[PDB]
Amino acid sequence: DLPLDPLWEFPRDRLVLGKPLGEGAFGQVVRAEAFGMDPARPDQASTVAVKMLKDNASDKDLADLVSEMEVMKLIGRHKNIINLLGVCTQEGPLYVIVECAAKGNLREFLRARRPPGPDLSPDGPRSSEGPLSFPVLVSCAYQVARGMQYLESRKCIHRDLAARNVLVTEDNVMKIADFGLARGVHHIDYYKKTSNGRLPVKWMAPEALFDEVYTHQSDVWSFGILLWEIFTLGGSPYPGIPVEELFSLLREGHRMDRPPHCPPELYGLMRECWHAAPSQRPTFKQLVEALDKVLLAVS
Ligand SMILES: */C=C(/F)C(=O)Nc1cccc(C)c1Nc1ncc(OCc2c(Cl)c(OC)cc(OC)c2Cl)cn1
Repeated sequence: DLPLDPLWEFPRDRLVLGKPLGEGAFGQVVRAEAFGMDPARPDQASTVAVKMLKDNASDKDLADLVSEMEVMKLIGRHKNIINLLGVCTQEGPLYVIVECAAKGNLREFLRARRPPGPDLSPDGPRSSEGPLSFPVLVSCAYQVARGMQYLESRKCIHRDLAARNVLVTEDNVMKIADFGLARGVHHIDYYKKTSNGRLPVKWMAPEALFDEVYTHQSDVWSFGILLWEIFTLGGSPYPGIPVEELFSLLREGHRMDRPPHCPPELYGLMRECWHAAPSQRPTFKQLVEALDKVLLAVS
């Protein structure tokens, strides 16, 4: 019953569905092979991610997916976001086809690449050199800021910006994920813990958590938390603090400590991002420039 949009429509028979990547309120995601995503090379294979509805989805579920699809159409393409590739709306189930990042999300990317602990026996000339270096960590932060700046310019507020919502390509390019999700901000279970132990309330700006107010400056707060995640190499924010305690600590103006092996320049940016007044936090344009200066000084 959905209208045809020839600009984005992709023949569903050119998809070969593969391994499920995840399922939830937002639909289910399946890895797939696509043939001829580039119309110039009709028989060329590529690996993509496909969002679709679940089993006994309701009419609301379909509306939510159609909405996310249209939002992704509207926002357009950028290097540092997960981009819309095509859609399947005709003669069959609704598919939304997007880019698939090979290396997973940034949190797991970092946690899997923490430096060798002294418990490992030295072997060869690089025994203490881990996969992650400071300039690459800074580059990760810079790329996310660039993506958010783009999303900002298209009037998009993410509302959950976190390392888990940043994906990493085969070339270590950062791509912001799920930026067009309806997130039900008027019915958030602040005590909710995910299957992997995440407490999403720990990324919310105070004005969002306490006043249900979101601006781009709310995302800047979240970016500050994400900065902290990066330079703890995928650590969980507010260590050992449960949600009830988080509430009172935030009301008292509590902020996270400077992490180990983190230069003052970057903790400085974190603390700026967590300034109480939204207007006293940097803009994403300012964050891009600030991080670019560090990047150029160390590259
Ligand atoms: C396809 C390979 F790269 C792959 O299997 N990648 C992979 C493997 C494990 C874990 C992750 C996170 C992962 N990457 C990955 N990349 C993209 C992706 O797409 C999800 C998705 C969808 Cl379906 C939509 O549809 C609207 C929007 C969106 O955003 C925007 C994202 Cl991120 C899932 N996983």
